[PDB]
Amino acid sequence: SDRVRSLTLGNSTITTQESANVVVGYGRWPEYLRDDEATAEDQPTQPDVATCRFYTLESVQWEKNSAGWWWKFPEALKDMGLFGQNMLYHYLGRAGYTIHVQCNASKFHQGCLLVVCVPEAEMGCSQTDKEVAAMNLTKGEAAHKFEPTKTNGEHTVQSIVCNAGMGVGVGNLTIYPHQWINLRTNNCATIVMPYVNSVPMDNMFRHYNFTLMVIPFAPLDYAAQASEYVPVTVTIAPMCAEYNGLRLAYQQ
Amino acid sequence: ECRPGYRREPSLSPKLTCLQNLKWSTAVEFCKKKSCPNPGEIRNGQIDVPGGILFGATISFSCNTGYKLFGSTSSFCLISGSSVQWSDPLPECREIYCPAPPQIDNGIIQGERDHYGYRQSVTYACNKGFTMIGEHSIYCTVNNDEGEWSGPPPECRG
Amino acid sequence: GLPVLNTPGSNQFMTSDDFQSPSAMPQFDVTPHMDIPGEVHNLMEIAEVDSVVPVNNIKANLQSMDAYHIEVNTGNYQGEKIFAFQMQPGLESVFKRTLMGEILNYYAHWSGSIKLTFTFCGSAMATGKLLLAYSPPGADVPATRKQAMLGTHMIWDIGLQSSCVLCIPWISQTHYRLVQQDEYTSAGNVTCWYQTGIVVPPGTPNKCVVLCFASACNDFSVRMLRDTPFIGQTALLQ
Amino acid sequence: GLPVLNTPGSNQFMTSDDFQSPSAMPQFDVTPHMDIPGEVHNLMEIAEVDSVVPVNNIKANLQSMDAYHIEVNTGNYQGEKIFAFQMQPGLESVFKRTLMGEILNYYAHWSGSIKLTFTFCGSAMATGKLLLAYSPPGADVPATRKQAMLGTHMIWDIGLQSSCVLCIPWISQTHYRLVQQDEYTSAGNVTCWYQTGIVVPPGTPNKCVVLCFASACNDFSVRMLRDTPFIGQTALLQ
Amino acid sequence: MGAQVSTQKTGAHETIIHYTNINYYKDAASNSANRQDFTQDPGKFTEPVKDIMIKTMPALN
Amino acid sequence: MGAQVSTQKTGAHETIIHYTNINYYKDAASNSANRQDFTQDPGKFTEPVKDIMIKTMPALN
Amino acid sequence: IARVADTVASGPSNSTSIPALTAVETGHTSQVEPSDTMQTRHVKNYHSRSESTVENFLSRSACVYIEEYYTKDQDNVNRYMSWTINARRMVQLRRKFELFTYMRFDMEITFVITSRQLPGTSIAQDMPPLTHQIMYIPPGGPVPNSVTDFAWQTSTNPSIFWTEGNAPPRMSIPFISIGNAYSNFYDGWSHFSQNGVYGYNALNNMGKLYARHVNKDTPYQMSSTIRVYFKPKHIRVWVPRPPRLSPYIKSSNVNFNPTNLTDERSSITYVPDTIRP
Amino acid sequence: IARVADTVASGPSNSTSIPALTAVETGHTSQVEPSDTMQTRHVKNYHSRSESTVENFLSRSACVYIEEYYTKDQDNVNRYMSWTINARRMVQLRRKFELFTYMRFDMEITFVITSRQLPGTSIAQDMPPLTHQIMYIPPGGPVPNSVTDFAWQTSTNPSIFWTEGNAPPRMSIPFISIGNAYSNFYDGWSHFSQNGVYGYNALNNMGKLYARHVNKDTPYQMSSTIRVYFKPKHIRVWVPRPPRLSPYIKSSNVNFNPTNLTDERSSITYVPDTIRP
Ligand SMILES: CCCCCCCCCCCC(=O)O
Ligand SMILES: CCCCCCCCCCCC(=O)O
Repeated sequence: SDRVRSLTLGNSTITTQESANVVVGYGRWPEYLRDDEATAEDQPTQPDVATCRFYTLESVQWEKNSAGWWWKFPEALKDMGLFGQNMLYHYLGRAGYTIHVQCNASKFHQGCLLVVCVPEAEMGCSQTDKEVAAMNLTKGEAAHKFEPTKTNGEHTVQSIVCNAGMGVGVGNLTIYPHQWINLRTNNCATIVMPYVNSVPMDNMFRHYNFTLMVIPFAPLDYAAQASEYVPVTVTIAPMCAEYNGLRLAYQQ
Repeated sequence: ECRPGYRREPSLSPKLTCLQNLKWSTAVEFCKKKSCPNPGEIRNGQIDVPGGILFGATISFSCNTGYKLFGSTSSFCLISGSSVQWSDPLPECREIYCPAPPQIDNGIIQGERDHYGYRQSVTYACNKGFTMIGEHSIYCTVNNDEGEWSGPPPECRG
Repeated sequence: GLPVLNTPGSNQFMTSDDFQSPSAMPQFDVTPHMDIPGEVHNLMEIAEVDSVVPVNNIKANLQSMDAYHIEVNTGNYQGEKIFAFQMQPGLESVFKRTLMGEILNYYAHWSGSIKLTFTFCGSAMATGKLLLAYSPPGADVPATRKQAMLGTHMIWDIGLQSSCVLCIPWISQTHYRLVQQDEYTSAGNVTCWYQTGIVVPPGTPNKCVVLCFASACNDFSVRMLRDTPFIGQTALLQ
Repeated sequence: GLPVLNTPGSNQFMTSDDFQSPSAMPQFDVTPHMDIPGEVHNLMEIAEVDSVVPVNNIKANLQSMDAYHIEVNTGNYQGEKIFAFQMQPGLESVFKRTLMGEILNYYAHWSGSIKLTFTFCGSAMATGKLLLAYSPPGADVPATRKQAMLGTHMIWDIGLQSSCVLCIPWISQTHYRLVQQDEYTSAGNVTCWYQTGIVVPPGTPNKCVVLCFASACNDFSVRMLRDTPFIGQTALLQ
Repeated sequence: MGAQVSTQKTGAHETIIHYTNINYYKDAASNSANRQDFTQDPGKFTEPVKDIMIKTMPALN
Repeated sequence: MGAQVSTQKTGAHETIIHYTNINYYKDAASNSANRQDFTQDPGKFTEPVKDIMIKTMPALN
Repeated sequence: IARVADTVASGPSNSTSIPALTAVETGHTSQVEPSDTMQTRHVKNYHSRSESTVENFLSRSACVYIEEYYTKDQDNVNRYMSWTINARRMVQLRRKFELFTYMRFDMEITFVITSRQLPGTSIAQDMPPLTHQIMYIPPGGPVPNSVTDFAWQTSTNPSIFWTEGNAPPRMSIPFISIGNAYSNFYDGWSHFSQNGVYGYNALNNMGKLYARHVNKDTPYQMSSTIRVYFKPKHIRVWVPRPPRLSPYIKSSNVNFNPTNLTDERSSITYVPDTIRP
Repeated sequence: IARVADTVASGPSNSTSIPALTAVETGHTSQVEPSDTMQTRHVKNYHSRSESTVENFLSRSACVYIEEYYTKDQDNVNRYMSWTINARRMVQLRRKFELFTYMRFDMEITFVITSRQLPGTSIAQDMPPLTHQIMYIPPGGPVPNSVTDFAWQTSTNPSIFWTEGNAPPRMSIPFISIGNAYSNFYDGWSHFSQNGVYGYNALNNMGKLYARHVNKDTPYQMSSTIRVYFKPKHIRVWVPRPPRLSPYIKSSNVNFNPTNLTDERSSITYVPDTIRP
């Protein structure tokens, strides 16, 4: 049975009895930087099991009127164990990441989520005449959510779902590494993202390599007396984490 | 000693030394800005964080299309007593409703509803023996924080 | 020097030419090549990727997820057409904006089959059978299930396998068709009906969402490079 | 003659082209070649030569040898930063004019390590240990020795060997950086502190000069030819 | 010279169809476009799954 | 002719990259620049010392 | 060579083979073809995806900028052109480039310069051919502040001198980016404190381009309009993405207004009756 | 070929090896690299110093002179150009050449000639294309004193005839210097008594260059501006030297005004805080 699967990274292990295979980035699997592609001359540090493990973020509640959510990495993991510590003390970073979104219900509930990883998910502002604030793009492990209607915020992100806050069609986000969580068949979604960037390495605070978006295309629904609380938890584990440029920790 | 509202940085000395050159030693960030509470979430709204949420920071609010904002359009992280606190509470984004759809002579509305919000629609149907003149449906448009039907209802000619 | 005679078309500038030209930056050391994930070689690699289709593109849903929703209900609905649309990958408002159609709009000619994947998003207890039919140009759109059933159809049985593919074969007179399809290069229509019905147990929703995906097959191809009519401006941006 | 078609860019004149052209002086007998000492093949041969750096470039010394002087004194000076500056070989006012930086200004891109050689010019009786640190971009400039010590540093012990080299490794995200460095292509900072202190015997100066030299390594290289912004005029000279 | 003969794209009189080319400039950036590179690998986007899925079989089992 | 094929500078599609050249004029001064002469010897300016100095050793002893 | 797949002849079926059934949840795009869901005939497909190549798709000169500069020094008219090179002010080409996240390629740049004589009552002239000068100034180089600035000496900056009447000037440039590939999207900032510039402008810096008339002066006011064209060649693209849906507002960011997913229609079952004998 | 040195992977250390310690007194530039003062990783550096070549550096057309000459003989306007060839009147190119003491190379000379019609109330003309004549006169040759001097016969002196509209005239010249190399600096005199001329002008003498309109006369006054461009090729340079710091004052000597070594700043420890969240 390919339904059941097990994931093991570091001192963490995830279990599943209702998965749907595993999407591996753009056909590639996380790998350390090679010598014929490196730029930083200093010998990198590789904490390995210390940083490459499963980090669970704050759960989110899926409601009949939920429009979606989104996280930005590696920023969202700035306060996660040693992975966040290396981000502070190092100028350059490089990691893989294994996204694992969980969400279970019952054979009597219905709904369908879209777990996607969007590289360089540059987003727009609510007020097209102004700019956006980092605080409105990503706020730690705290998820930002999409709205079923237009936003008005000064420096807020245009959370209107239909445009995914990028000025595009949500139905075309399938062009990015993704999976769906169709409650009647699924229970979770896993995506192994390889380091994608136009540079061997990059800062992890200044640059948001990719954005994880969970947009429901099939509204959550159910009958009376059926558990109304359906949470959606996101777990991610860095892979082949390398760091360069060691210096005094950065004051957030 | 940290001012209000700042907090001590355990990794640094809140002390200064008078150097031989009669200059005080370079000061570090031994006292940093106290961070404000996480603004939270606005149902059918958005919080704009232009410059973080620490003391002195500002945040603006907006409501998605189809919702009207009720309350403040912004909040400042001011110092409140023993800590930094948001100046104004989170506002409210209440659904904009269209006026009751119009009833038409010799026709009905199919599956008439209680309320009608942005993008919702009403489809008419002429009674037996009558013919529909115009579009079957109209749609609740919500420019501009006030709800309005897209156009006029169809008409039924006998 | 060598006696030469200039031919017509000299000194002109054709945006689609392809000649050699002196480099303004001699001996420039290009930045080392880096193997980046997900490289694209042919645009068809994109048009072959399924993308959600906004079948329910009614004025009231042009800006909501309902545009993608294709409701199905329990109870007798025989003779009722669940949905329908023309087969214009680049002209039909339903496909016009999908990854597939979005690319076709950069070309004037197209050819090949299309994969319409349907996914049932109801509960695990809901069951049912739908009839996905495709009728080539020539006759009126199927008004009844019998008429639709006479054409290329697929009877989808909802079960553990959530999705079901309705491959629309390329049944054209000419080798290619215009993205800006006219009546001459008509492709036909696609109508969905209830083969049986959607039965459901007590304490379970009666309305379910059915998503639609569209993508090109291994026999698809575009041909006439043109500018897309989905982007323009009135003055230089700033 | 041979049918020919002129391509765009004909009859134009690009200052960086490279074609053949008739000699205005046919069969001219060039003066015999003479082997002259010190021939230059690549400009990098120059940027690799140490040149005194004006670290003390304060308004009052912009025209005196004090601009190169980096004083160090005896007595307690713990927690005091001897000096500091950004790592902008071509933009930083400190390097901007050195042989190295002077050349980088003829290019827009640069890459490689830099050798900062420090020479103690005090008396043969003066002793001491200095901490030469380099912090890559990302955090605030080291306010204390502890903060600076966390980065790439070199503890120089003054002795018979007058000079000490602090090689600043190329720790960048991108392969190259702009000479006109911005925040994106930041390189970091270099701060000097007192590891211990400068002890001296009786009847000996208490203030000493420490010269700084800067040059490129064997892994350095420029790339984008441009005009230097350190020379101009308002009319033809006479 | 360093002439290099290649194959031309089919004409409207098919079913001497080759051209000659020589680079005159020292920089590769001066050469003409590579309109004849026909490589493909949709797998990256259409089948980026870890476990090979056989068409004639159930996606899940 | 007296054609001479050389190697072009790497392009933006690396990892037929050669050009042909023929001189038409009788004077060498008419030829194009020698943008491909990559000789080096920094020793003249960086290490013009009479006694070889080994990096890993003391400059003076 | 770049041929399309042929259709194998298929006959009746009745087995446990379920090529039509699948699960999109896996993120896997069905690889089904007509022969899998019906009876098909053998067809030797000779069609080719030769024009779908990223090379043939992007390798076509497209206008990226346009400015006007006058000859005489009258009023507050600019006598020279200035431009911070980028392809974000022309929606057409900008939308194509944005189909991919990263790009790598050399480029052919062509200039279409045209002049004219401004209207007037008495404007009888006899001006010789107008010669123009286009100078590229990489980041950091000295910028001219007049049509007689020393910067126009073009000591080391690449520059072109073109006289009207002749074919539009052209010249190729390699892969300038200091990175391993040009970036169309940068979801990051210019400063480590996560502020300052956000997006493209945060890292892209191809320098500036200046133009002018090398002619001293014209009896009566005249103006010229230069149009810059880009034609990438030896192309490489990575990470494809959803095409632009909302109209472009600014050329510095991706701001947009909530746009409709697509055009509307009567109902989900609406299909125009085109057969009416 | 012109590749850069790679960085060998280095590990911990603890020996009597002192690569970091040295003595600049020897006049020897430290040959240390990152791997000598820290732990480094192996890096296959593919960078190339191909554009740092003295050839690629100096082989770029740069303006060296510019003069204006009129067509009609009205007032005291020069109808022809005269110029004592040298590259010391254009700071840009002059500064590069002066990076080295001696130079040897052939050269490509390009001319950008443009004309115009001087302003006026009634200046309606119909002048045919203007043809120009540039004549080089090596030291000693007869110099023309008018636009109709016999010297323009160009019996043996090299000369170019160019008509407006066509591509700017060009032509190469070998290594003229009577010495084994051109001299950018001459710390000596012209006379043995240590007086007379001092420096460049004391020995350099490339002759003169004259220009004019071959057209007899124009109905109304018109003027042309010729710009000379130099592009050394097949270059050789010796004895590098400190780049020019003080602005150029005269084109005959190295006179200068006490200039600052560089820009100023707050203090030796001043470093702008660019991180402010
Ligand atoms: C000599 C002119 C130089 C012009 C440089 C143009 C570089 C274009 C780079 C486009 C980058 C992008 O589209 O992401
Ligand atoms: C036919 C025109 C002849 C022009 C001769 C120009 C010679 C330039 C020599 C430059 C000498 C120097 O720069 O030191």
